[PDB]
Amino acid sequence: AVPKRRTSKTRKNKRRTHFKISVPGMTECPNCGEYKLSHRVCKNCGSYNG
Amino acid sequence: VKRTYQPNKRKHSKVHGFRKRMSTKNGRKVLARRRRKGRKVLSA
Amino acid sequence: GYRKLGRTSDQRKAMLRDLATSLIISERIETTEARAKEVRSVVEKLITLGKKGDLASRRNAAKTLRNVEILNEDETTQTALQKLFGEIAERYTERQGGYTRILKQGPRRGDGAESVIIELV
Amino acid sequence: MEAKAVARTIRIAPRKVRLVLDLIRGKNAAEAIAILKLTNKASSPVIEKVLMSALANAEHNYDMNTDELVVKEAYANEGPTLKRFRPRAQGRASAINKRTSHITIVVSDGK
RNA sequence: AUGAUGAGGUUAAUAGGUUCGAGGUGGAAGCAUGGUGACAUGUGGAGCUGACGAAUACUAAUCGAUCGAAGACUUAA
RNA sequence: CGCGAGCUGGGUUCAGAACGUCGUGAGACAGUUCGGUCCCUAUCCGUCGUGGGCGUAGGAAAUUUGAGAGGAGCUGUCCUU
RNA sequence: UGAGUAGCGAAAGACGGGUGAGAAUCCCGUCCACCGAUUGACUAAGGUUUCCAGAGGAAGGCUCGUCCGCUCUGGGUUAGU
RNA sequence: ACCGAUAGUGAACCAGUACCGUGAGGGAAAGGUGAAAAGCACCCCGGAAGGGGAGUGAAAUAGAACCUGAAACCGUGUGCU
RNA sequence: UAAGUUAUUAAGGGCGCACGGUGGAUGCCUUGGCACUAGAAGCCGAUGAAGGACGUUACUAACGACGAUAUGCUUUGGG
Repeated sequence: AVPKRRTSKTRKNKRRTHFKISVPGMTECPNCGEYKLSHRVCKNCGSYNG
Repeated sequence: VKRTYQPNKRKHSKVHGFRKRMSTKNGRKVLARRRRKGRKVLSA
Repeated sequence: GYRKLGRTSDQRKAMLRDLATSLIISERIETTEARAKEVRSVVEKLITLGKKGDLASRRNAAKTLRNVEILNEDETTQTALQKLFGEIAERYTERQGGYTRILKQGPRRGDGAESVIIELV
Repeated sequence: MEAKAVARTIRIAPRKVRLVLDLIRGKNAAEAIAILKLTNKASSPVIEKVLMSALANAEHNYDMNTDELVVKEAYANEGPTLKRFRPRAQGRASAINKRTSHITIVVSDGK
């Protein structure tokens, strides 16, 4: 089927309300100091210690 | 499917070449009318 | 099976035999989280068979394991079965199961699919 | 003052980049490196570049402390698009828009 | 479908492995014996066994992080 | 004569061919017979399932009442009197 | 606008090691799978420089790309039968 | 008392050209930095592209996509809601 | 305690404004064309024409010029 009527740019931005993407869910490494991704291995420096 | 252009150098020059246009009164008209327009390629 | 791996039965079984052989050849590999969650349960049972030791336990190992030779024995050439029944078995002869461990790395580029480092414990 | 960096005519559609930019907008700049470094998306590396450049414009050629820096204003504008073609069936042809973007980040110290 | 719903996150039985069973198959390999041979018998309801029941911290649910209240206004009691 | 952006294409009314018949003829039926491309990714309303936000004058967990709304609602036969 | 929607063109890859700013995809290797009256070998037409080496990765490649039939720089076709 | 870049020749510009067609044949689009290239030394981020400074210039929101720079369209922030 | 009244939230959206990007309208301009006027002249070729192909430069894709004497040769004048 075809759209019978173009979408007003208010309805477009209403539909795009939930199209946001979420944070990565990250923590501070207790060895690296830099940030890691929880339950993952520190890309920056070394081990996982779990 | 077999399409309509099946290239062939011999046929192309035998049927549209220069010597085949220079053999007719109308081939000569063709070449003169392409020179009136100033084409780069006269024959093929 | 637990989880179809986006493959077909013969194709998936070949996949898992290859991964298991490579794991006990290299003792640690980087793979995808689901492939690892399956290679886990495959190589666990292979090393159980290795710990058993009997000949039928060897011929059963010899059907779910590939045929590679380990050139880098310092001029020695082990097959994967000889490796699995000497070294891996004699190593893990104390603990009662749980012979590997999976470590998440992060999202692979080009898929966003998580990468894991499955290795022998 | 307010330092800024720009990346003009990056080859990513700008409304794919606005997704990532809606995460770092207003964060302590010490976080924003790691946030962009940890997320799945593809527009994150080419924004890590622009952010690190706008932060290396704070220490150098101005004199600011790059701990005191929040990402005051990040955003992305449209660039020139590259209009291509894709042959559909039956002689039809559909246009393609390989769009671009200008990624602008402005870090400040709040003074 | 995803989210949500529930069961758990070590002070732990949530999933995998391990040891037992349940059910399914139907007598594993090797060896000895009889046949010259295809085979048969014993060792032996044996050996294998995905999803079902139980126990066992061996592996992984680490460490952390966020959100979330201080109780309006009259009137009568 | 509900329903083909749900299905079919058997009849009737596309090009082929034939019978009877009307027409000098090209051709036509009161007819009859064999064959013959049924496209669409759902924007809005509607419908069916499912989440998020805020509201419900503090912030929560659990158990509920029921204003309403929906579902079901059929029937024979044999024995006894 | 439709919309971050349909599509990404029949099919088996896996892992190790390299290179590198960046690797599911590039190079190497082992294993696995597919064709095998053919997905192999040689040729006519036709194309016309796409062939090779060393660099490159703005565009093309339905993703990626450090790679390429693409970009740059150099080269390569030898007949008395 | 002709046009002034959708105008004027199809063609202000390497135009009867890209391109399209077996062929005859059809056929576009494409002007403007500054007075003068003085066309951005050097530093910093980055693989580069691109930036931020310092410069040249009367002017760089005149940086070779280079006079003015509208509308559609796409964004960032806020005053009322 | 009870009965009543009333908001603040804005996931987002609306209008106003401020600031930016694409985009190439408008303004001004000309190495280009259009319509004529006055004056010439109105043919070229077997002593090879018009039109081309291939080449020619220190480094040459292409454009103009040139033809193995080739990015040009001699002479007559001007400058």
